[PDB]
Amino acid sequence: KKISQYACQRRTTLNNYNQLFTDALDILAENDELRENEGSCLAFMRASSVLKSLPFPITSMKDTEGIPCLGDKVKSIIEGIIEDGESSEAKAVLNDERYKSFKLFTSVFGVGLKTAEKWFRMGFRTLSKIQSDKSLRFTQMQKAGFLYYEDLVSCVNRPEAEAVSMLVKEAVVTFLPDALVTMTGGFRRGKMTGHDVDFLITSPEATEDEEQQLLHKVTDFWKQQGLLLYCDILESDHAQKCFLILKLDHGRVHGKGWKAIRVDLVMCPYDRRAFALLGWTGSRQFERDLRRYATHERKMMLDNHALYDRTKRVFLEAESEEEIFAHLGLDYIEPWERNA
DNA sequence: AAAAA
DNA sequence: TTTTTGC
DNA sequence: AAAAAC
Ligand SMILES: Nc1ccn([C@H]2CC[C@@H](COP(=O)(O)OP(=O)(O)OP(=O)(O)O)O2)c(=O)n1
Ligand SMILES: [Mg+2]
Ligand SMILES: [Mg+2]
Ligand code: NA
Repeated sequence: KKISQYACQRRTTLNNYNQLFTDALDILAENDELRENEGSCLAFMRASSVLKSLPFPITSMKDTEGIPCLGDKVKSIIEGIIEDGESSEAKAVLNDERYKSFKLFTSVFGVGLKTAEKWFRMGFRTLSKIQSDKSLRFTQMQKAGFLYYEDLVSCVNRPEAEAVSMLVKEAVVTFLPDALVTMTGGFRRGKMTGHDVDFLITSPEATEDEEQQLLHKVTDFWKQQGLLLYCDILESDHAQKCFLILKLDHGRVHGKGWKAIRVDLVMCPYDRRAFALLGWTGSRQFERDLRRYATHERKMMLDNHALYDRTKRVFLEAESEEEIFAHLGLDYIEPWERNA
Protein backbone atom coordinates (compact mmCIF):
# COMPACT_ATOMS: atom_id res chain seq x y z
CA LYS A 1 0.00 0.00 0.00
CA LYS A 2 1.62 3.31 -1.22
CA ILE A 3 1.02 5.97 1.49
CA SER A 4 -0.11 9.20 -0.16
CA GLN A 5 1.59 12.56 0.50
CA TYR A 6 -1.95 14.00 0.87
CA ALA A 7 -3.76 13.84 4.23
CA CYS A 8 -7.10 13.59 2.29
CA GLN A 9 -5.90 10.19 0.91
CA ARG A 10 -4.99 8.89 4.41
CA ARG A 11 -7.13 7.75 7.37
CA THR A 12 -5.83 9.56 10.48
CA THR A 13 -7.51 8.44 13.71
CA LEU A 14 -6.79 9.69 17.22
CA ASN A 15 -4.70 6.55 18.10
CA ASN A 16 -1.25 8.00 17.36
CA TYR A 17 1.52 5.30 17.63
CA ASN A 18 4.26 7.85 16.89
CA GLN A 19 3.68 10.69 19.43
CA LEU A 20 7.45 10.59 20.36
CA PHE A 21 8.28 11.64 16.78
CA THR A 22 5.26 13.90 16.10
CA ASP A 23 5.63 15.88 19.39
CA ALA A 24 9.22 16.70 18.26
CA LEU A 25 8.14 17.55 14.66
CA ASP A 26 5.26 19.74 16.03
CA ILE A 27 7.82 21.70 18.15
CA LEU A 28 10.16 22.18 15.15
CA ALA A 29 7.21 23.29 12.98
CA GLU A 30 6.07 25.82 15.63
CA ASN A 31 9.65 27.23 15.83
CA ASP A 32 9.77 27.68 12.03
CA GLU A 33 6.39 29.55 12.28
CA LEU A 34 7.98 31.85 14.88
CA ARG A 35 11.15 32.35 12.74
CA GLU A 36 8.74 33.19 9.76
CA ASN A 37 10.08 30.19 7.82
CA GLU A 38 6.80 29.11 6.21
CA GLY A 39 8.35 26.42 3.92
CA SER A 40 10.28 24.53 6.62
CA CYS A 41 7.22 24.91 8.94
CA LEU A 42 4.93 23.26 6.41
CA ALA A 43 7.48 20.43 5.71
CA PHE A 44 7.61 19.55 9.44
CA MET A 45 3.76 19.76 9.69
CA ARG A 46 3.37 17.32 6.73
CA ALA A 47 6.00 14.90 8.21
CA SER A 48 4.21 15.02 11.58
CA SER A 49 0.80 14.50 9.83
CA VAL A 50 1.99 11.42 7.82
CA LEU A 51 3.39 9.77 10.99
CA LYS A 52 0.06 10.41 12.82
CA SER A 53 -1.63 8.26 10.06
CA LEU A 54 0.61 5.19 10.57
CA PRO A 55 -1.11 2.06 11.96
CA PHE A 56 2.16 1.07 13.70
CA PRO A 57 5.05 2.77 15.62
CA ILE A 58 8.40 3.57 13.84
CA THR A 59 11.00 1.44 15.67
CA SER A 60 13.84 1.48 13.04
CA MET A 61 14.97 3.57 10.04
CA LYS A 62 13.87 0.69 7.71
CA ASP A 63 10.23 1.44 8.83
CA THR A 64 10.46 4.88 7.14
CA GLU A 65 11.08 3.42 3.62
CA GLY A 66 8.34 4.40 1.17
CA ILE A 67 6.79 6.96 3.57
CA PRO A 68 6.35 10.37 1.81
CA CYS A 69 6.98 13.83 3.34
CA LEU A 70 10.16 12.45 5.06
CA GLY A 71 13.24 14.01 3.55
CA ASP A 72 16.83 13.92 4.83
CA LYS A 73 16.29 16.60 7.56
CA VAL A 74 13.22 14.80 8.95
CA LYS A 75 14.94 11.36 8.79
CA SER A 76 17.86 12.81 10.85
CA ILE A 77 15.30 13.83 13.54
CA ILE A 78 13.61 10.35 13.49
CA GLU A 79 17.10 8.67 13.70
CA GLY A 80 17.99 10.71 16.78
CA ILE A 81 14.70 9.81 18.56
CA ILE A 82 15.23 6.05 17.73
CA GLU A 83 18.77 6.42 19.23
CA ASP A 84 17.85 7.64 22.79
CA GLY A 85 14.07 8.34 22.88
CA GLU A 86 14.63 12.14 22.62
CA SER A 87 15.12 14.80 19.92
CA SER A 88 18.18 17.03 20.46
CA GLU A 89 16.71 19.51 17.84
CA ALA A 90 13.33 19.76 19.63
CA LYS A 91 15.16 19.99 23.02
CA ALA A 92 17.15 23.03 21.69
CA VAL A 93 13.88 24.70 20.60
CA LEU A 94 12.23 23.98 24.04
CA ASN A 95 15.21 25.68 25.76
CA ASP A 96 15.23 28.69 23.35
CA GLU A 97 14.15 31.96 25.11
CA ARG A 98 12.32 33.32 22.00
CA TYR A 99 10.42 30.03 21.56
CA LYS A 100 9.42 29.85 25.27
CA SER A 101 8.16 33.49 25.16
CA PHE A 102 6.25 33.00 21.88
CA LYS A 103 4.42 29.90 23.23
CA LEU A 104 3.60 31.64 26.50
CA PHE A 105 2.49 34.99 24.99
CA THR A 106 0.42 33.54 22.11
CA SER A 107 -1.38 31.27 24.64
CA VAL A 108 -3.35 34.52 25.42
CA PHE A 109 -6.50 35.08 23.29
CA GLY A 110 -5.84 38.24 21.26
CA VAL A 111 -2.02 37.78 21.09
CA GLY A 112 -0.50 36.51 17.84
CA LEU A 113 3.00 36.34 16.27
CA LYS A 114 3.38 40.17 15.83
CA THR A 115 2.35 41.17 19.43
CA ALA A 116 4.34 38.24 20.97
CA GLU A 117 7.48 39.35 19.01
CA LYS A 118 6.89 43.01 20.08
CA TRP A 119 6.60 42.07 23.80
CA PHE A 120 9.69 39.83 23.63
CA ARG A 121 11.75 42.67 22.05
CA MET A 122 10.43 44.98 24.86
CA GLY A 123 12.08 42.55 27.31
CA PHE A 124 8.91 40.87 28.71
CA ARG A 125 9.26 37.18 29.69
CA THR A 126 6.19 36.52 31.92
CA LEU A 127 2.43 37.14 31.63
CA SER A 128 2.39 38.64 35.18
CA LYS A 129 4.89 41.37 34.06
CA ILE A 130 2.82 42.08 30.90
CA GLN A 131 -0.54 42.37 32.78
CA SER A 132 0.82 44.59 35.58
CA ASP A 133 2.67 47.00 33.16
CA LYS A 134 1.12 50.51 33.29
CA SER A 135 2.37 51.71 29.85
CA LEU A 136 1.12 48.78 27.67
CA ARG A 137 -2.28 49.25 25.98
CA PHE A 138 -4.39 46.17 25.46
CA THR A 139 -6.96 45.50 22.73
CA GLN A 140 -10.49 44.43 23.84
CA MET A 141 -9.53 40.87 22.63
CA GLN A 142 -6.36 40.82 24.85
CA LYS A 143 -8.25 42.18 27.91
CA ALA A 144 -10.66 39.17 27.52
CA GLY A 145 -7.66 36.89 26.86
CA PHE A 146 -6.07 37.90 30.18
CA LEU A 147 -9.30 38.03 32.21
CA TYR A 148 -10.34 34.48 31.21
CA TYR A 149 -6.77 33.12 30.71
CA GLU A 150 -6.87 30.15 33.15
CA ASP A 151 -10.26 28.94 31.78
CA LEU A 152 -9.24 29.30 28.11
CA VAL A 153 -5.82 27.70 28.65
CA SER A 154 -7.29 24.59 30.18
CA CYS A 155 -9.07 23.22 27.22
CA VAL A 156 -12.69 22.26 26.65
CA ASN A 157 -13.78 18.67 27.33
CA ARG A 158 -16.71 16.72 25.68
CA PRO A 159 -19.31 17.29 28.53
CA GLU A 160 -18.54 21.05 28.24
CA ALA A 161 -18.70 20.96 24.37
CA GLU A 162 -22.08 19.16 24.55
CA ALA A 163 -23.37 21.70 27.12
CA VAL A 164 -22.25 24.52 24.73
CA SER A 165 -24.06 22.74 21.83
CA MET A 166 -27.30 22.85 23.87
CA LEU A 167 -26.80 26.63 24.54
CA VAL A 168 -26.09 27.35 20.83
CA LYS A 169 -29.09 25.27 19.61
CA GLU A 170 -31.43 26.83 22.25
CA ALA A 171 -30.40 30.38 21.21
CA VAL A 172 -30.42 29.76 17.42
CA VAL A 173 -33.93 28.06 17.27
CA THR A 174 -35.44 31.06 19.16
CA PHE A 175 -34.67 33.26 16.08
CA LEU A 176 -34.64 30.56 13.30
CA PRO A 177 -36.73 27.49 14.41
CA ASP A 178 -35.86 25.49 11.21
CA ALA A 179 -32.08 26.09 11.61
CA LEU A 180 -29.64 23.18 11.52
CA VAL A 181 -26.76 23.54 14.02
CA THR A 182 -23.82 21.17 13.67
CA MET A 183 -20.80 21.00 15.94
CA THR A 184 -17.77 21.06 13.64
CA GLY A 185 -14.01 21.23 14.30
CA GLY A 186 -12.14 18.80 16.55
CA PHE A 187 -15.16 17.57 18.45
CA ARG A 188 -16.85 16.41 15.19
CA ARG A 189 -13.56 14.50 14.46
CA GLY A 190 -14.02 12.66 17.78
CA LYS A 191 -11.59 14.62 19.95
CA MET A 192 -12.06 14.41 23.68
CA THR A 193 -10.65 17.95 24.11
CA GLY A 194 -10.33 21.17 22.11
CA HIS A 195 -9.23 24.79 22.55
CA ASP A 196 -12.73 25.92 21.39
CA VAL A 197 -16.17 24.64 20.28
CA ASP A 198 -17.13 25.39 16.64
CA PHE A 199 -20.60 25.35 15.06
CA LEU A 200 -21.99 25.54 11.57
CA ILE A 201 -25.45 27.12 11.39
CA THR A 202 -27.62 26.95 8.29
CA SER A 203 -31.34 27.35 7.57
CA PRO A 204 -33.29 25.88 4.62
CA GLU A 205 -36.01 28.62 4.68
CA ALA A 206 -34.16 31.80 5.96
CA THR A 207 -33.90 34.89 3.72
CA GLU A 208 -30.55 36.63 2.86
CA ASP A 209 -31.36 39.29 5.54
CA GLU A 210 -32.50 36.66 8.15
CA GLU A 211 -29.20 34.76 7.52
CA GLN A 212 -27.27 38.03 8.11
CA GLN A 213 -29.10 39.01 11.34
CA LEU A 214 -29.01 35.59 13.18
CA LEU A 215 -25.51 35.97 14.74
CA HIS A 216 -26.39 39.55 15.90
CA LYS A 217 -29.71 38.34 17.44
CA VAL A 218 -28.12 35.29 19.18
CA THR A 219 -25.24 37.33 20.66
CA ASP A 220 -27.62 40.17 21.84
CA PHE A 221 -29.74 37.45 23.58
CA TRP A 222 -26.61 36.08 25.36
CA LYS A 223 -25.46 39.68 26.20
CA GLN A 224 -28.89 40.25 27.87
CA GLN A 225 -28.47 37.00 29.96
CA GLY A 226 -24.94 38.06 30.95
CA LEU A 227 -23.37 35.07 29.13
CA LEU A 228 -21.46 37.03 26.44
CA LEU A 229 -17.97 37.60 27.79
CA TYR A 230 -16.49 38.52 24.36
CA CYS A 231 -17.88 38.96 20.84
CA ASP A 232 -16.36 39.75 17.42
CA ILE A 233 -18.68 39.41 14.40
CA LEU A 234 -17.11 39.28 10.92
CA GLU A 235 -19.63 40.26 8.24
CA SER A 236 -20.04 38.08 5.14
CA ASP A 237 -13.75 31.79 4.24
CA HIS A 238 -16.06 34.67 3.16
CA ALA A 239 -19.13 33.55 5.27
CA GLN A 240 -20.46 35.50 8.23
CA LYS A 241 -18.80 34.30 11.45
CA CYS A 242 -18.21 35.23 15.09
CA PHE A 243 -15.46 34.55 17.64
CA LEU A 244 -16.94 34.41 21.11
CA ILE A 245 -16.23 33.76 24.78
CA LEU A 246 -19.30 32.41 26.57
CA LYS A 247 -20.02 31.98 30.26
CA LEU A 248 -20.83 28.25 30.77
CA ASP A 249 -22.63 27.65 34.13
CA HIS A 250 -21.37 24.48 35.96
CA GLY A 251 -25.02 23.31 36.44
CA ARG A 252 -25.33 22.85 32.61
CA VAL A 253 -22.35 20.42 32.49
CA HIS A 254 -23.01 16.70 33.20
CA GLY A 255 -15.46 27.64 42.59
CA LYS A 256 -16.94 30.64 40.69
CA GLY A 257 -19.68 28.33 39.39
CA TRP A 258 -18.92 28.82 35.66
CA LYS A 259 -16.18 28.37 32.96
CA ALA A 260 -15.26 30.75 30.09
CA ILE A 261 -15.43 28.89 26.77
CA ARG A 262 -14.09 29.93 23.35
CA VAL A 263 -16.95 29.41 20.80
CA ASP A 264 -16.97 30.02 17.05
CA LEU A 265 -20.20 30.26 15.03
CA VAL A 266 -20.29 30.16 11.23
CA MET A 267 -23.45 30.96 9.22
CA CYS A 268 -23.62 29.62 5.65
CA PRO A 269 -26.20 29.55 2.77
CA TYR A 270 -28.21 26.28 2.84
CA ASP A 271 -27.10 25.08 -0.60
CA ARG A 272 -23.43 25.30 0.31
CA ARG A 273 -23.75 23.49 3.64
CA ALA A 274 -21.72 20.41 2.38
CA PHE A 275 -18.73 22.58 1.39
CA ALA A 276 -18.94 24.55 4.66
CA LEU A 277 -19.30 21.38 6.81
CA LEU A 278 -16.27 19.86 5.04
CA GLY A 279 -14.21 23.04 5.49
CA TRP A 280 -15.10 23.53 9.12
CA THR A 281 -14.70 19.88 10.19
CA GLY A 282 -10.96 20.04 9.51
CA SER A 283 -8.33 19.18 10.60
CA ARG A 284 -6.25 22.18 9.33
CA GLN A 285 -3.86 19.72 7.63
CA PHE A 286 -6.67 17.69 6.09
CA GLU A 287 -8.19 20.93 4.65
CA ARG A 288 -4.93 22.14 3.17
CA ASP A 289 -4.20 18.84 1.53
CA LEU A 290 -7.82 18.54 0.20
CA ARG A 291 -7.41 21.92 -1.50
CA ARG A 292 -3.82 21.10 -2.63
CA TYR A 293 -4.97 17.67 -4.02
CA ALA A 294 -7.93 19.34 -5.79
CA THR A 295 -5.55 21.95 -7.38
CA HIS A 296 -2.50 19.81 -8.28
CA GLU A 297 -4.12 16.45 -9.00
CA ARG A 298 -7.60 17.25 -10.35
CA LYS A 299 -7.14 20.87 -11.62
CA MET A 300 -10.11 21.75 -9.32
CA MET A 301 -10.59 24.56 -6.84
CA LEU A 302 -12.10 23.78 -3.49
CA ASP A 303 -13.04 26.14 -0.67
CA ASN A 304 -15.66 26.34 2.08
CA HIS A 305 -18.25 27.70 -0.42
CA ALA A 306 -17.79 25.71 -3.64
CA LEU A 307 -15.92 23.21 -5.88
CA TYR A 308 -14.88 24.49 -9.27
CA ASP A 309 -13.54 22.49 -12.24
CA ARG A 310 -10.93 24.68 -14.04
CA THR A 311 -10.85 22.43 -17.16
CA LYS A 312 -14.64 22.07 -17.59
CA ARG A 313 -15.09 25.72 -16.37
CA VAL A 314 -18.08 24.52 -14.22
CA PHE A 315 -19.01 24.53 -10.53
CA LEU A 316 -19.72 21.04 -9.16
CA GLU A 317 -22.79 20.61 -6.89
CA ALA A 318 -22.88 18.58 -3.65
CA GLU A 319 -25.64 17.81 -1.12
CA SER A 320 -23.21 15.92 1.23
CA GLU A 321 -19.49 15.58 2.03
CA GLU A 322 -19.53 12.13 0.33
CA GLU A 323 -20.47 13.83 -3.00
CA ILE A 324 -17.51 16.28 -2.66
CA PHE A 325 -15.08 13.36 -2.09
CA ALA A 326 -16.62 11.52 -5.11
CA HIS A 327 -16.19 14.67 -7.35
CA LEU A 328 -12.53 14.83 -6.35
CA GLY A 329 -11.98 11.11 -7.07
CA LEU A 330 -11.21 10.41 -3.38
CA ASP A 331 -12.40 7.52 -1.19
CA TYR A 332 -14.68 8.91 1.54
CA ILE A 333 -12.79 9.72 4.78
CA GLU A 334 -15.04 9.71 7.89
CA PRO A 335 -14.82 12.85 10.16
CA TRP A 336 -13.02 10.83 12.90
CA GLU A 337 -10.44 9.78 10.22
CA ARG A 338 -9.58 13.42 9.32
CA ASN A 339 -7.28 14.01 12.33
CA ALA A 340 -4.25 14.80 10.13
C1' DA B 1 12.09 21.22 4.13
C1' DA B 2 9.92 18.07 0.58
C1' DA B 3 8.25 17.03 -3.87
C1' DA B 4 6.67 18.61 -8.29
C1' DA B 5 7.66 21.01 -12.58
C1' DT C 1 17.83 23.28 -10.93
C1' DT C 2 13.44 26.41 -9.94
C1' DT C 3 8.58 26.61 -8.02
C1' DT C 4 5.16 25.43 -4.88
C1' DT C 5 3.60 24.82 -0.43
C1' DG C 6 -4.81 26.13 1.38
C1' DC C 7 -4.01 31.31 -4.44
C1' DA D 1 -4.36 50.57 10.96
C1' DA D 2 -2.77 46.95 12.27
C1' DA D 3 -3.82 43.12 14.32
C1' DA D 4 -6.37 39.03 16.00
C1' DA D 5 -9.78 36.03 15.43
C1' DC D 6 -6.35 31.41 11.79
N1 LIG E 1 -5.80 27.38 9.97
C1 LIG E 1 -6.99 26.73 9.97
C2 LIG E 1 -7.80 26.84 11.15
C3 LIG E 1 -9.03 26.23 11.16
N2 LIG E 1 -9.47 25.51 9.98
C4 LIG E 1 -10.73 24.84 9.92
C5 LIG E 1 -10.54 23.39 9.96
C6 LIG E 1 -10.50 23.17 11.45
C7 LIG E 1 -11.75 23.99 11.80
C8 LIG E 1 -11.64 24.22 13.27
O1 LIG E 1 -10.93 25.43 13.66
P1 LIG E 1 -9.97 25.12 14.94
O2 LIG E 1 -10.74 25.23 16.25
O3 LIG E 1 -8.81 26.20 14.91
O4 LIG E 1 -9.60 23.62 14.69
P2 LIG E 1 -9.69 22.54 15.73
O5 LIG E 1 -9.88 21.23 14.99
O6 LIG E 1 -11.18 22.65 16.20
O7 LIG E 1 -8.75 22.34 17.01
P3 LIG E 1 -9.29 22.53 18.46
O8 LIG E 1 -10.04 21.12 18.90
O9 LIG E 1 -7.94 22.68 19.23
O10 LIG E 1 -10.23 23.68 18.51
O11 LIG E 1 -11.62 25.17 10.97
C9 LIG E 1 -8.64 25.43 8.83
O12 LIG E 1 -9.06 24.79 7.85
N3 LIG E 1 -7.39 26.05 8.85
MG1 LIG F 1 -12.25 24.17 17.11
MG1 LIG G 1 -12.27 27.46 15.63
NA1 NA H 1 -3.48 33.47 20.68
